[PDB]
Amino acid sequence: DLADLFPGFGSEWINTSSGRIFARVGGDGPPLLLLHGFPQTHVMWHRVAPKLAERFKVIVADLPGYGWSDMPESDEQHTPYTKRAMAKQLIEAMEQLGHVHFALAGHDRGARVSYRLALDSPGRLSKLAVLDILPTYEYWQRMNRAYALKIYHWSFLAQPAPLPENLLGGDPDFYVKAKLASWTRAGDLSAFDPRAVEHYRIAFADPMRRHVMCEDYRAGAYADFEHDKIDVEAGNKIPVPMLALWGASGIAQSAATPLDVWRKWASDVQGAPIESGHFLPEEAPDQTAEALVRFFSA
Amino acid sequence: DLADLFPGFGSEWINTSSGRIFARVGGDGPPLLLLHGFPQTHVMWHRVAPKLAERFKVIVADLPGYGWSDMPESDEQHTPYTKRAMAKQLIEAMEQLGHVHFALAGHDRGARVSYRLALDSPGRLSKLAVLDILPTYEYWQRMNRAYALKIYHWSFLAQPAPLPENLLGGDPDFYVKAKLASWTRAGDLSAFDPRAVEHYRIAFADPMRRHVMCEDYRAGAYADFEHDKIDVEAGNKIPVPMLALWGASGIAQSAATPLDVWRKWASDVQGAPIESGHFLPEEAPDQTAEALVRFFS
Repeated sequence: DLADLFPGFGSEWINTSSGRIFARVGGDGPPLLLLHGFPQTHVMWHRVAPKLAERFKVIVADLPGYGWSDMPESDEQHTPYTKRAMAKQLIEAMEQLGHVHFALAGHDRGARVSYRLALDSPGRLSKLAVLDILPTYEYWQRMNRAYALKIYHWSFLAQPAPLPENLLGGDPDFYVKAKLASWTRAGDLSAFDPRAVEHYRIAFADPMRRHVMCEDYRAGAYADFEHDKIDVEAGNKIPVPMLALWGASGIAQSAATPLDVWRKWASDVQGAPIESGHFLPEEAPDQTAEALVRFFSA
Repeated sequence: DLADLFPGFGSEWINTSSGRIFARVGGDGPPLLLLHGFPQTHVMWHRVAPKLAERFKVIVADLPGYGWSDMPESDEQHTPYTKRAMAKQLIEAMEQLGHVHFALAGHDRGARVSYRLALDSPGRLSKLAVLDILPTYEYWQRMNRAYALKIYHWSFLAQPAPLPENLLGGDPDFYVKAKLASWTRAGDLSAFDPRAVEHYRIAFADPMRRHVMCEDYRAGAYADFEHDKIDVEAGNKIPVPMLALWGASGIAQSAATPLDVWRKWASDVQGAPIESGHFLPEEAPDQTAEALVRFFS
């Protein structure tokens, strides 16, 4: 029993060469793809998507391997869960809808897909919004004691299988709720809709889903970093107009200033802090939706 | 149940203000305290302690909170499991045996206790051996992507309770065997005596023991780091003559060249790699035992 948090939205099973993407689709107008992160699903957008759907064709997709999207078989390089592969799959997904040029907002892992998409295929994007991330390269390059402790899961989940999978299995309900709570401003689950939490908890209860998330983070430690590094070293910048939103107490702000980081990565970036923890669309949906509406409309 | 891996060694429950320290005691001569690390107990010395007992009064102690030693309740600063507190508790324990000046060899966490003991109370140590470690400060200061992936457990086990505890509790045996195996040269359990593995597994099966280990690592990410940071930034060096041993495929060598690092921390340090993974006394007992005998003699 899982709640429908996007009333009026259709539900699309969208075929790609690497498996189906699940998406809620609502609204009309320019296509806007919304990509969730860890440890969530598309439903994390449930408070923001209705206001975006007032002006956009909003496609709220489960990342490859997440939520209800199919799980491509991974390989030794975790290729299907590299942000490059995920980006290609989502591009293919959008093409199945006739969307070859779209707006894109990603949060967390989906924001990593998003900026990698913008680096690999900038022509696909009219505008890009990333929510509470710095590029994966930057996390790994600023890796120090403080960051290692704060984003320990970047190294923990990247451990070779089945070490994180076995440990996650030790208490999956606790773990997913722990991540959700610990990354909010409040430090508990009160910022979330309980029915959304149920979606995340059921997704996290599936061992195969958890393995995918580890594959995502293994990619994030290896191929994703290597891909980002190539762009840093080649000076490749995102040419799409982009909005960087970060929580005042989110993952990205401490020990940086995300805008001055993203300016290294994008030619044309606007940014603003949102009074929120990591889960901007759920902890501060009105502020997040307003900034997204404003940035994507004109 | 558990095998006696120190035939002829006595068993001692040493009372301290912070709880009883369990120790096997054997041999005769100058007192030598041997300290294990994570996720082990005093029995990791069972292949080298006999050789050392031919020359020394060998005291093979479970760290405070580990093995059969008592588990002082921790606090928000993980105080009893900081290496400073553990060192003071083991000094107390040794004082109970009349050992106010002793040799000390530590491995892993026990080596962290050991060099902290040497910085805090060098007058207690005749000589010091640390096995396959760098100072806790050095691990954190060299915590880049490569090293954060290699010793992820430094950050994972330091997460606020009960996160590591809850994950470890689902299958404790998997984790302790995964850790023992992953840090060996071979990457399996072949280097360990199966009876020793059983000691480690049994210790790890106790949720309170696991909590203690997480407290140890939490201290390692915080108070221990802060204490080290004070010393390195004050230029405080271990004055006790010391031996740094590391495995060629152990943990210490990954962060940096161990002897170069230890010379920043110790005024009188010699060093030798041993062809071993992290678990020198068990993967390379003869080489370790010979290095320890040579140094302490």
